[PDB]
This record gives sequence, C-alpha cells and structure tokens, in this order.
Amino acid sequence: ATGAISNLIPKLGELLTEEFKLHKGVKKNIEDLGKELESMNAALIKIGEVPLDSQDKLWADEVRELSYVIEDVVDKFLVQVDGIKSDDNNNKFKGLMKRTTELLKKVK
Repeated sequence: ATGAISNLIPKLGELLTEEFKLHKGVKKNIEDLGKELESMNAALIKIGEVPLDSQDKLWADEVRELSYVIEDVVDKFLVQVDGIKSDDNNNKFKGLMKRTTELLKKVK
C-alpha cells in the first residue's frame, strides 16, 4: 500500500479550493465595506463644514452606533486571525515539512 497518500491527494485538493473560496469571499466583503465607509467618511467631512436640526442629531447617533457595530465585528475578526496564526494545527506544517524533507533526502 501507499499509506494515506491516496486519500490525502483529494483532501488537499478539497482544502486548497475551499481555502481559496474563503479568501476571495472574505477579501471582497472587507473591500466592499471599506469602500462604503470611505464614501461615508467623505460625506461626513463635507457636512462638518455646514454651519443642524434634530434629524441631523439622530443620524449622528446612528453613525456612532454603526461605528461601534462595525468596530466590534472587525476587532473580533482580528482576534480570530491572530488565533489562526498561533493555532496548534496550523503550526504543524513546519514539523511535517522537516520530517518530509529529511525522508526525501534519502531518496536522492
């Protein structure tokens, strides 16, 4: 037999494609939100030059509430990204590669 290599090839292919779909989906979501926050930031700067009513005050509170909501989602994403970098299973690559390369040295 060839060990688990026959089973490993389609699993790595499944992992490669699913990781690629996840990256592109997350990358697009962050960029699309960043585009709208930059557009909102530019609009709020133009309004700051205007010499406001109660509706402006209410919408200012809605802007502040949205900032909290987005900041919470982004801060927790940064924490999870930091955790994946320090993850135990994610750090096993270098340990497997060292054993993999040393065995392939004996081949050639």
